[PDB]
Amino acid sequence: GTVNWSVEDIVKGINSNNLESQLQATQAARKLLSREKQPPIDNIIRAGLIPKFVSFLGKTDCSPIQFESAWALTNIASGTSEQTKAVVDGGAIPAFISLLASPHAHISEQAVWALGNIAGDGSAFRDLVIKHGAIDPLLALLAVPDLSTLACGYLRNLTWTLSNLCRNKNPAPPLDAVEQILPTLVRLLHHNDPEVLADSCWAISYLTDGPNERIEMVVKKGVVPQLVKLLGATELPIVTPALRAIGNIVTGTDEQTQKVIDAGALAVFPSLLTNPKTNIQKEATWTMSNITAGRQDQIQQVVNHGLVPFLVGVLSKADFKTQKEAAWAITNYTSGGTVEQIVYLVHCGIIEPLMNLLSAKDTKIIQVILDAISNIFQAAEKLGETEKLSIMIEECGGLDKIEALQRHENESVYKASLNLIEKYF
Amino acid sequence: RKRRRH
Amino acid sequence: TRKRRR
Repeated sequence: GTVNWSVEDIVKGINSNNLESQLQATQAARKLLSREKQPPIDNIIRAGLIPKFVSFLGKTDCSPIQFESAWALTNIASGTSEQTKAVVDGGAIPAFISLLASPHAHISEQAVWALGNIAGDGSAFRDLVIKHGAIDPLLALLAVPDLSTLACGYLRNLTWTLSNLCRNKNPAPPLDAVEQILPTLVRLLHHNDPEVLADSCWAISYLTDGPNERIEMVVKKGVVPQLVKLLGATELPIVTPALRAIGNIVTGTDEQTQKVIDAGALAVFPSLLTNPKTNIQKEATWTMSNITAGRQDQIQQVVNHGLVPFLVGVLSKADFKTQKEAAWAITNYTSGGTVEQIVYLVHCGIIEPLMNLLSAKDTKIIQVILDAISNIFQAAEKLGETEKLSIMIEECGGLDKIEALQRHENESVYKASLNLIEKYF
Repeated sequence: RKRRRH
Repeated sequence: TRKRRR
């Protein structure tokens, strides 16, 4: 019937003044644009069919053509930025926002999907969708006593579109829009569907990726305990965005980091720092590095949770990027920690892996490791045990690495190695 | 990101 | 600060 039409036939049908022929041609276009391989989006655009689809979006008396044109425009807007721009230039944003209130659930769902693609293009189209007033009807769609009454796919599409309205920076979403959306985001973060939870966590991670004021807007809503609970989930698609958000939050003030700590997040890091997924380990180690850059009582809470041995383990064996994040964590620990905490770190066996990592080609990790070594040496001096630390570094083959680093291209590494050797070796 | 309906 | 954002 409407399978495998040519663009010529689709154009001939849509250009007829027969609404049923137009509907059949629009469905043929939808089916063409829904094929797995090489959807002819550019050909459909060159034929000048976007204005006709946008006009069909407004035929309240023919809901089937509304649905077919909405699906076709959704698939066009899912492509490159130029194709999404073609959809937007056809005037599709206000038409989709009007369809959001359609009495037909599938048409409203398709409008949500299309707006999600458009907003997901980038900050400009995100803010333009917001200016046309999409947030109010979108949130009204979710104004129900219990989210479980809504169709699953419908709720998933709504959550994903809301996440795209929270996405992207330079600039970040409008503050009034973020405040308008956050309550519903919290409610969705307490929903039970794995995909809804994943997309809500992604939205929260987008919102927490910014200055301290954005992080504060998020944490004021009291979502940190739920974020930690989800950090403990078994589905990796949930743990990933939840860990993302928790790390973002700990990049802020010491009080926000303390909110993360009080929620019990540290107790999850034994698993996260040993997680089979390399990305989880890297994100967890970066989060730990930002937590060790906090107050001394926060470093002490890291110690009490037994996480220093896990940092030693990550430093000893892991992907190189995770090892670099662990080196950063150790350097922050030593810069902010007390003498007792630093000597405890030494007692856990940090010297040997920290020295083995000095054979890396990355210059920044060398600088970080040398700074950590200098801080540990300052602590030892404060205790008068600098000779013990010197022999400890010599026994694991570290003094040779430092002497070799004296002859390094970078000036900072040169000077740091020279100073270490002249002052302690 | 974007999603195409198949 | 020693804190590092992404």
